[PDB]
Amino acid sequence: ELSEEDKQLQDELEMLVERLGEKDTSLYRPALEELRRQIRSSTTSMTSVPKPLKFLRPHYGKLKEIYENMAPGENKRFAADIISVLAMTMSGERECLKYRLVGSQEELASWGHEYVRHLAGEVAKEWQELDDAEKVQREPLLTLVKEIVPYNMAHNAEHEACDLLMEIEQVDMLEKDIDENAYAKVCLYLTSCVNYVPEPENSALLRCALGVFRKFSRFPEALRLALMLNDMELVEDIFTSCKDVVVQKQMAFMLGRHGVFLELSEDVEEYEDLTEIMSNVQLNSNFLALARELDIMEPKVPDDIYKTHLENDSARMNLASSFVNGFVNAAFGQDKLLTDDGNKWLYKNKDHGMLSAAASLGMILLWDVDGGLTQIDKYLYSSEDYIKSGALLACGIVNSGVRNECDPALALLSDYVLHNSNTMRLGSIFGLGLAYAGSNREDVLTLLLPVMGDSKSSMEVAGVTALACGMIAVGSCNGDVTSTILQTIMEKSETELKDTYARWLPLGLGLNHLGKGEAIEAILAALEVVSEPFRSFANTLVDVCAYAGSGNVLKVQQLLHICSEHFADMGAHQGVAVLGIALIAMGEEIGAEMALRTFGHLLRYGEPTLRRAVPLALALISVSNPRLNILDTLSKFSHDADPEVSYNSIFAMGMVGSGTNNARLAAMLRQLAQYHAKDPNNLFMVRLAQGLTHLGKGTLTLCPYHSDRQLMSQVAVAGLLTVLVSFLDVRNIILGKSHYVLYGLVAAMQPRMLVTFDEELRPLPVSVRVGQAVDVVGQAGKPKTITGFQTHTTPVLLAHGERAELATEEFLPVTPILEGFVILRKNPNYDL
Amino acid sequence: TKGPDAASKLPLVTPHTQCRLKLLKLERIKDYLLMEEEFIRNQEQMKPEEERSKVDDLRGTPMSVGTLEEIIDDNHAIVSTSVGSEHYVSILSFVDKDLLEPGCSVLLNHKVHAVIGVLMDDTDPLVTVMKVEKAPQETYADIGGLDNQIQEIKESVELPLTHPEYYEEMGIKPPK
Amino acid sequence: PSTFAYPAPKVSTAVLSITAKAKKKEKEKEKKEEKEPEPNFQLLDN
Repeated sequence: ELSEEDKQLQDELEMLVERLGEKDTSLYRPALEELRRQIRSSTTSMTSVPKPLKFLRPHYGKLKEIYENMAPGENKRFAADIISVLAMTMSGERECLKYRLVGSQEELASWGHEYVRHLAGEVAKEWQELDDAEKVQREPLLTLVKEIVPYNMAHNAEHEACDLLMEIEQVDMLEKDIDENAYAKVCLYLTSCVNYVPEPENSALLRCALGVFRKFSRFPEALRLALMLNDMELVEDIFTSCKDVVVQKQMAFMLGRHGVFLELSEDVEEYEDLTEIMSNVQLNSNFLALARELDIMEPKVPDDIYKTHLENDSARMNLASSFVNGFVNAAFGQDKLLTDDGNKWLYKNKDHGMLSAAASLGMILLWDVDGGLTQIDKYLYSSEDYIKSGALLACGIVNSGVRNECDPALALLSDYVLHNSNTMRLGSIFGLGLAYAGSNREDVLTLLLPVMGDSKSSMEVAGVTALACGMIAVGSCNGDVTSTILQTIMEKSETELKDTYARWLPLGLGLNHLGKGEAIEAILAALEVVSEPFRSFANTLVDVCAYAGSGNVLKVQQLLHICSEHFADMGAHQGVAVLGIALIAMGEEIGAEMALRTFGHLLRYGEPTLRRAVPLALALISVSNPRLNILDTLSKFSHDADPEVSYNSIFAMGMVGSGTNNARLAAMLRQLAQYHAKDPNNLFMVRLAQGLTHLGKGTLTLCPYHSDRQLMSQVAVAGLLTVLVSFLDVRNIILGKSHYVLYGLVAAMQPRMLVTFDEELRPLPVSVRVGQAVDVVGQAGKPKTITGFQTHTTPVLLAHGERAELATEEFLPVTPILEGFVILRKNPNYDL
Repeated sequence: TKGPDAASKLPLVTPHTQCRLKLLKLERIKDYLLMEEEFIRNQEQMKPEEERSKVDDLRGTPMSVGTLEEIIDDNHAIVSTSVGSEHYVSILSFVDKDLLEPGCSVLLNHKVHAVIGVLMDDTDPLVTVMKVEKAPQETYADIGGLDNQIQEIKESVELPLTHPEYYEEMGIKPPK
Repeated sequence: PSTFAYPAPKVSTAVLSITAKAKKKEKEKEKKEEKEPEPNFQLLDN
């Protein structure tokens, strides 16, 4: 029951509700004033159950009707406030919202935080239920979001504040209400919510959250988002708006790390430095610089990696020998086998063996158009000039991941892209694609145009050719290149398609359409002309390339259906389908970790063609990421009976452990070698897996994600896709004549380091507490984003999923996210 | 070595403030889960014999489980019935004369006791419930303090599985 | 009223996250895209 206070309050409210029975003059103004006080007093209190609302369980029918008759002026409105507040406790939303809509205005703050939020929900609920059929109701609701949103901004309720605007579909106002003490909370939230949000709201959020970064002059943060939307114009403005050269310098280093090039006008000061920084010429000096501090300049040899001592010269295994002396010593600037006696080494490889070995010569020395190009002066012109493709890939590979003002790739390669010999051309187009991947340069794209139409070119020349064009125009949907690809793809004949290398033609179509699912509706329309199977296959694969990293559950559901189907011309469509889920889902950690379960189900409940793709699919999900659960999953299928699954699982292990130097993966890899010693095909690739797991002695990562895993690297996602899909048929492609395709990864090959330099670029060894990154979203205050701290004296290495923070407040980094090369600005606030 | 049958933990949704970031992340987990159910169910439905069917006819139903004790000949072994008796049953062809090991739990024909199948994974129900399937939900960030105690318990049960190189590169055997 | 005698001759999963939003947006895209003389007088032989 109640007490003297409670029972009396029940009567006092009871008298007030009852007295409104008649139309007495001193019953409407007097009573409604009392309800206004008591209801306001309790509701604007601690979370105490609003005694007025608990006692007041009356019906508004009498007052709602007389509301109209009883003084439609102020006396009418007053009743609305009392009934409206009583509505929030009950379930009368439509009426509960529309009372504050029509009733007395006053102000939202006067009622109570609990009331304000409830109106927030209903306002969002009504706005969503209100379509474009009429804005007449929108102006009032829009007016409400004008006042309430400022209410949340102050009250630590930015989450509801951002949540409130997102519900309305319109989030402009945050620009005008965010305080210097709030942009971090709001800007972080949108970046975290943007990935999950579907099209097109997700795109709108990125720009808006990007905009908020603008209003408070946090320029480097605007950079990360600008690329996330993958729109160059907003990048160019920030490039232009950055009146501070230092911020200009840094935002170029993030522009470069993404592989994004914007033609810099000479009006911009330090154009060469910005051009050289953007061209990534300074990368080589650091990489060698990084090595000297780390003491890893000495090159390695295959025998030590394999550890032949512990285990209880065919041309193939020589290739695996040749490859491991690639990746493992790649980018170190010196190899002990491919630089001194190479003519001797290659001569024990028959044709395609020569191709692979020669190409590794360029990958052994990346990012040196001079040193590598000078380490490119003893083979290519071989008595078996067939290996010319080998150095041509090395020629193209060296230019991959960098841009030189002298355009070496086109010069050397062009004279041989028309070379009649089929093998000579394979290196030309492929190597060229690596060098200018994502460049989208019209010249090289144009020069690659005749390659498509050159009928004399063999299909293997063609398949690489379309792939080469795709890798250049990755993520730009280049109308000319797409047209060339789109025009070229249609002209293909049915009989010539049935070959495996025709599997590469659609790949080039997508690689042009990576990251833009809006424009791929048309591209899938044009492809419908060609007849199946490759019509359906290209449709799926083109479909996947459209949604690279979108996080679109819809496409994944669409993609999962294709894999789910149980049918040979249908299995190519399936295999690209499973790899489809891997690419689409690999943006967010929440979804990506879930795709593992789906991948696992596709293996126990899968079929021949699917079971081969799953081992590859896991490869893209966790590239350079030795998650134990995934690495274990590849192993338990690393011995499988089907040769294709055994190979793909072994390759996946190599990718997952790429550059991680994971001891367990190595020990796991070594044991497999002993198990599969008999079969050269397994032993070759298990040996290869050990090769990928030591990429750059671990000083590189093929992960396509930078910027706290947020900023996607378009050119990268092109590479992994080529090898992975090309691995969809390993025996014809991998085990066949196309050992060179493994060089497709070189596009995404990037360094992972923590070298800290002083403001003058001298290495400034700063205590950097580096550990597993922990999200700061939704954590009030200054949450620690690093856990499992292990103070390292920079330079340092960050295994994937790690973040480094400057443990000394002596400096204030220009860019908030400490990845790659960061300009540490000495803190003016710090006092010794 | 069946491999680690690790627990099955759904990813974690944080923020916890009950904000829309929370709803979206739970939805994403649900979306894939709804998708994952779709594949399991749509794999049995979309999914629409003369060698095994002959085998199952020789075995019949049911099939006893006693303990092998001696492989007398290649085609004869002595199997102890589930009561502690003995039997000089015959080893049929379909059985693998490799997995047949003294002490193994053998599947026996019911009418004419004859080794018909080797029942690996016969671990007691009393120890097969001892295995944790659904991983508990308290992450190292739910335990406050105990940084000196946690590290001591993370250098014997977690690190020795992730970075084995450190220990074997130094001569220790990971504390166990 | 008529003639007689001689007779005769998966599931869409909810995915409620964005299923409806895509479908409601898809419909909008759809809008953008946009015997009295019978037998019983049977002429039958004997």
